[PDB]
Amino acid sequence: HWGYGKHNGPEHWHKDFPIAKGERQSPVDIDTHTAKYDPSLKPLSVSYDQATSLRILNNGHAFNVEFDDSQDKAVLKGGPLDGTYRLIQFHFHWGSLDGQGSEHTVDKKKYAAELHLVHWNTKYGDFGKAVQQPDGLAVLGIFLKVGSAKPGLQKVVDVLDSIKTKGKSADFTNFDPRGLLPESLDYWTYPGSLTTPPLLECVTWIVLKEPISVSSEQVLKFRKLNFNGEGEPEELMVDNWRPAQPLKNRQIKASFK
Ligand SMILES: CC1(C)OB(c2ccc(NS(N)(=O)=O)cc2)OC1(C)C
Ligand SMILES: [Zn+2]
Repeated sequence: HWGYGKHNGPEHWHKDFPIAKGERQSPVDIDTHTAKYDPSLKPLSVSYDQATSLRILNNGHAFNVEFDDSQDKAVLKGGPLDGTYRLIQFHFHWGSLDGQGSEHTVDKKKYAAELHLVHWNTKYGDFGKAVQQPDGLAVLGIFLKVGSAKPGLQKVVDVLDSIKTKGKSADFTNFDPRGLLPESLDYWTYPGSLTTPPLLECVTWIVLKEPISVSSEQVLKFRKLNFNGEGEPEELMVDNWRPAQPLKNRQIKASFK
């Protein structure tokens, strides 16, 4: 199956997922000088006060902190979005070294990692129906740089030892995602897709300009995870990021300056 290795990596995905060479694929490089301020954008609203996490899972590609989305809690709206989008899960993409790891890039700069908070448009009933629509999903992307530790990320870092291999999961309740947000909500936005197979083009990307800082120790533990399942040759879970894709006919809008 698909992965990030030499024989099943990003350059191979198009064979089983033709949309990989589509017209609105993600991620993309964000040319800050070409991005245009858009006054038509309404204030971005991130309301995670009632967010209820359920568990954390190593799916062999990354680890997902899943949330209970059966009720109107943890919602993203405003900005380029029409209606309400509900948080369903978040995960990260990171590198084998601090100099790489992010999927989106800023003026070609690669950050150490990137956090993806996934939300589905509530007008579609559920996530399954949402991914069949051009505006079914909204992913809030946040860059991670190595420096000071991010207090709010430690609970995630400490449970990773219990889900080292593919298929393992652990209870992960009462985690507050607000502890992973930077100060400013300044962002860039554009229409894109999932960055992992099936690469569906149903995503409105909202990428924050301000990255959060995490310690070398915290990201080092991310790199201790495995892509493989238990009892299999160990393949460290690193560099699970897709490189920048062609922008084609899309414009990146800025919410600031
Ligand atoms: C509800 C789940 C867990 O959510 B998802 C999913 C899959 C891939 C995904 N990648 S990304 N890098 O674009 O954020 C983001 C979300 O599909 C399902 C497996 C249906
Ligand atoms: Zn992602």
